[PDB]
Amino acid sequence: QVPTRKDYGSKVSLFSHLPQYSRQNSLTQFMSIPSSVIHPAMVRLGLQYSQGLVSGSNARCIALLRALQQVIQDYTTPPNEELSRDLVNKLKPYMSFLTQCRPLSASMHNAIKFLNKEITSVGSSKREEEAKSELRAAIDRYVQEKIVLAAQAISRFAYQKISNGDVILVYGCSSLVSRILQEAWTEGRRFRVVVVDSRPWLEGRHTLRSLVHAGVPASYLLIPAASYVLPEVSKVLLGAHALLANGSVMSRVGTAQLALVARAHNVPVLVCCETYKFCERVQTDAFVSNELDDPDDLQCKRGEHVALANWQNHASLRLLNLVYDVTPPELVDLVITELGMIPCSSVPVVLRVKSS
Amino acid sequence: MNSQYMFDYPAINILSSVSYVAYNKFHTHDVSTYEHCEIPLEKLRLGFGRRNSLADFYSLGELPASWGPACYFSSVKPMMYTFQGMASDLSRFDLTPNVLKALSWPLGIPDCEIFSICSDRFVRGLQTRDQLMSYILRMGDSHSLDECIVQAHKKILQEARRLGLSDEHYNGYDLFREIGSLVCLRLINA
Amino acid sequence: YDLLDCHISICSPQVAQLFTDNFDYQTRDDFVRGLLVNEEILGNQIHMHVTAKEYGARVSNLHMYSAVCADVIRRWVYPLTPEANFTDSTTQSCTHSRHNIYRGPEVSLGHGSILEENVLLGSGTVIGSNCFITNSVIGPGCHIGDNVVLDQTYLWQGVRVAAGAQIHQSLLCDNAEVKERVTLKPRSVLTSQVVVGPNITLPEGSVISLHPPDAEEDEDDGEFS
Amino acid sequence: MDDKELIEYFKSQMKEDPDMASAVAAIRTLLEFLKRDKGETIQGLRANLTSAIETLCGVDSSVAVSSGGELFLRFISLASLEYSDYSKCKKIMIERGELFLRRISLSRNKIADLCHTFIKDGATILTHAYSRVVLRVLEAAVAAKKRFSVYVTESQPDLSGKKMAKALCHLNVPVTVVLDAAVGYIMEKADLVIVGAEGVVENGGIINKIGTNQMAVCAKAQNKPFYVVAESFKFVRLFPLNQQDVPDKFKYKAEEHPWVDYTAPSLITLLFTDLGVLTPSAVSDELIKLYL
Amino acid sequence: MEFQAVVMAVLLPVGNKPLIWYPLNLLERVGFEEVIVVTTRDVQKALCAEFKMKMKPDIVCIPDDADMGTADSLRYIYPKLKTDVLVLSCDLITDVALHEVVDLFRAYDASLAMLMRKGQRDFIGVDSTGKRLLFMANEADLDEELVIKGSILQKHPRIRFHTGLVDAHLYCLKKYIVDFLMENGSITSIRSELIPYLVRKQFSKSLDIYSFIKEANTLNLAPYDACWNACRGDRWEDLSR
Repeated sequence: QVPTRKDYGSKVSLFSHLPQYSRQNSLTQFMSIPSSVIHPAMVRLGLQYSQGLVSGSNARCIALLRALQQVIQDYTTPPNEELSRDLVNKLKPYMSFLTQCRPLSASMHNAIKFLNKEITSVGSSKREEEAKSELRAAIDRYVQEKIVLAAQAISRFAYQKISNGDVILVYGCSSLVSRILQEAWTEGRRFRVVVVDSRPWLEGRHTLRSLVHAGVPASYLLIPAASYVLPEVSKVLLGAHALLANGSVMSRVGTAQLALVARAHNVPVLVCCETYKFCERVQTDAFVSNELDDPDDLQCKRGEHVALANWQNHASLRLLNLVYDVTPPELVDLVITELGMIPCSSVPVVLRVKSS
Repeated sequence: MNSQYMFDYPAINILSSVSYVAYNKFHTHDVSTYEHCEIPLEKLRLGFGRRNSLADFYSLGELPASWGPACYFSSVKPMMYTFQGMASDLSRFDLTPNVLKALSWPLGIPDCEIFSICSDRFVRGLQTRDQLMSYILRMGDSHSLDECIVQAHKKILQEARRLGLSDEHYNGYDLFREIGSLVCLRLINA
Repeated sequence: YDLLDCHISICSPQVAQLFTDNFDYQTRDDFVRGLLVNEEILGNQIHMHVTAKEYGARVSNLHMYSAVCADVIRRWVYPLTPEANFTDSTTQSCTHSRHNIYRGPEVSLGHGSILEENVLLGSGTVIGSNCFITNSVIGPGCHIGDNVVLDQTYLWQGVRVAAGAQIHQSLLCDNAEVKERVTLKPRSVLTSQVVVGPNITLPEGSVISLHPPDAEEDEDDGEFS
Repeated sequence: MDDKELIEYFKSQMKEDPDMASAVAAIRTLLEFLKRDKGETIQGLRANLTSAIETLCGVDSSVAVSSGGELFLRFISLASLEYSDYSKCKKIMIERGELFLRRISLSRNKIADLCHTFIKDGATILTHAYSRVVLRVLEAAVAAKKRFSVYVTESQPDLSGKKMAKALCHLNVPVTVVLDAAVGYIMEKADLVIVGAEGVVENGGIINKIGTNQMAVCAKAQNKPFYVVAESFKFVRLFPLNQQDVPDKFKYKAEEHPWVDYTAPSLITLLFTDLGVLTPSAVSDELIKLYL
Repeated sequence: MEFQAVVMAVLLPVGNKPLIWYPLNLLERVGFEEVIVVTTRDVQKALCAEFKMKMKPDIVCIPDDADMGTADSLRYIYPKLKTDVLVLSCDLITDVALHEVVDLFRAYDASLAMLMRKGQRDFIGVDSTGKRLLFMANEADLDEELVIKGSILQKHPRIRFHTGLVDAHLYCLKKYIVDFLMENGSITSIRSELIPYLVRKQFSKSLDIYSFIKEANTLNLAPYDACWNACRGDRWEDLSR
């Protein structure tokens, strides 16, 4: 069976229960090249996750769904067995291996649950090719209606709020925010954009490359200086990696800081997210459920010396690399979905109407 | 979302005919009503006000929610079109020199459907909608109904300029009446 | 191919000896190429030092001049800064504000004018009403009219501009003057007290000066001959 | 039927019953116009109805009128959802409109028969302007033989507060008129601040008279309860982000003197509608459920 | 299944143990239950019969014609190809963890993955990260000057060049590469023309080529000195195995 990825480096006592791997250590070193566990739709996606080739939550979901479409296409039933249950029992190890490579997100959790429900809903009398074709069609329809149409509707909704001559603050590399801003600028809206980035990923530069390619005037700065720029900021717009039933927002590490300082500076806060990203689980802090990335990314070269070079040789020293955090609902003024413009407190209501 | 609710969807098939289908759900774009015909404003934007001279709307990228005789509170300030009598008289004619090229417009190939549309015995009900949109669909060069309306109004205005008809007298309140009046005046000119 | 020639060299008296022996050498590039083609005789290996945390450039043309001015205004060459006053002169005293709006003493901004960003104003300047100045540098003692639009331009000392002008990406030397209803296209140049007549729009590539032959056009009260 | 006749119908319906809410009169006008239209197409109904909606909104710039018009049009769509034929549709329109009108007529008494249980005996009541709903709930509380003190602000633009003071003295209730700038000075002596609502935004905030927001903020500072009463038809699919975001068609025509302010749901303890006592999230839930 | 191990031979079971056994064993070190070998016919199209005396897990052998290069051998064997291929050579003695090389073929979804070693005439140039090679040429086709396009320097302004590196003749290749090989008979050998063609074709939905650098072992080259060195190092190599 698949081995277990070795935890790298000591961890903070408060984060002892969470795993922490290293990008150098790849699990494929202990797996057959002609993948014998199952066909290698596992390994491509697992390597692109562990090595961080794909980062965006929507990108991760799309890649996972394409890989699982390949899984379904290559899958064949065993004799004297039922597809509707054997498929899920076989698919569970895929999820285990993918979690081993990198912990899953809420969007992928929802996708897995939806596909498991679809497989269960498949009858026991229909033929194999029909079942495979309808599963692929269901995956395609899910992708379409839950990403593309949702993004278009959210852009149409957000076009109302974006007024002329205002300043909009964004954070990180989020496809939804970039598309919203580009489409709004297309419709003749004239405004500025302020980009806030944070170490060590520094993925905010991504959206900057978009904004200049769209001709939008822009500004760029690191997270700590946000308190300096907020007084001239008129609106704050943030993408979200997930929404919880309590109205809190699970997102990149700096989101809660921006929300808190914006509230302290009396600035409205907008959170744009798709309905499929809504998650039923709840939490009150980033300690219970998070993901610790490779701490080696924290090392930086200032001058001619790297302070954290031999951090392993100091027993007392510890490094943490958080990737997610929770923003309390009371600091959020909007959730922009295809269903419309809702408050955070109405997040569970959507979960009720989309479930049936 | 009360503006986005539309009852009948004009599906487009590409001479350039449309088909209205039962689509009773909220649309992704604002939908305007003209002569009981529903036009999705995918390319344009909803506009308000009772301003005359419908060209005043799409000049700003807008289009009224409702206008025409089908609306008791039309927002284009209706007028009279005191030239439809000869159109009604000639409506009973068939497709059959200078006369043929006079009615070669609008499609460029001579036809007589407009006079049947502009006939006195024309009650603009549900069943009469389809061809009209198809008719409009033949006018413009686009794939959206609102863009076809705009291009048809441009053609009407520029020919009215060509024949000198004092466009302040031609506000575009009723498109088919404009078409009939212009065609009849061109026929009588030669 | 990612390097930029800062034109800075550390040299030994051997460089002077090689120059005084090799008569044909005229420029640094000639010396480098000659040494790198004459390898075996007088080997004299050349070494390189690459920096990535500090700024260095050499202006050689209007393109480089504009790029360097834009970088300097945007504090790319810190500690060197227009408000730093590294040369202890009274005139270049400046105050730094949001959006890199550098203001000297006695600027007297007019009502309705807007300084958008990356703008430096020399001392003694006068600005009209509803002006829109962006990414430009205005020398000391200038005078600007009302409703003037300046984008990426560079005005030296004593330049006078009439109201209603539109100026983009051009350069105006000292004591130049522009009349009303005049539009300057990008990359234009005005040199040494040339005054552009009213009601004219110069083409894209428009370099003018008092001296007839070198400048594409020479004039003092117009652009048509 | 012409727009003018609609205007005099609306004005007469207002004048005959001063106790009737503006939205109720607007809905009655819309129903009567639908009753005599002689249309044939549902789309023709929708165009004329919405045009009359903007006509009445021009006549009266209140948020309640626009909310009632939006509710009316959504009711039209709901009735036309499952009726392909038009005559059956129209008859169902008429009958459901009669039911809707009678229910909104009884809505005020329904709110009164539920809101009065929160009035502790001997407590102090604070109110902003002349709201008929708070007057009705105070009448209900008095009917239950309860004793309480009432403070009312003057509502500087138009002194409706004095009119409410007169209407309350008509019921033999201890009432005191206080300046609009003394709310904080009175906030210490209050026990619970009940106020009517001109309109209710998506998340539970209230569109109301211009002085409401400062009173809500002061009450939140003193941690006193803050109750708002409104009817079902005052719901609307608007969502300002702050006072500036409010549409200008509601602020004015009703240096600068806006007639309208917005209060965030975080400063509201509970809402009292004919559906019951609601948290601010319940309004958003109802609006979501109504529009599929 | 998506890798089909393919072994080229155009060899001789020289040494303490048969030469062809050394690479084939590596295949059974990591999966690879089945393997296709192509033998020579210029000497005799019967070396498969001699090789059938081994004791490998499972073997498939196919004869060839008298004159046929590696690309020609792939052209002959294409009807037995259904997915991506892993071309090896009989003369190759190494202890490389193969999982590295395929990782370049896996993670980046490259069109070609190769193994290249620090030897101890042909120029290669990789990018700064040392994974994606950008240029490669030989002194045979270069007179005096090495030419680099402007576009590649625009996209990659820092190229690291290697000269003395030795190929291991191990390549993970995609199926459409084999289809293109079908489309054109102008290709006769993989190393001689095919790889530089793809390298140049990377810059005209694009082509990705990656090479992994090793520092442990080479292949038993044609010269007898390489065979002697392989014999000397075989004891140390087989001590672990």
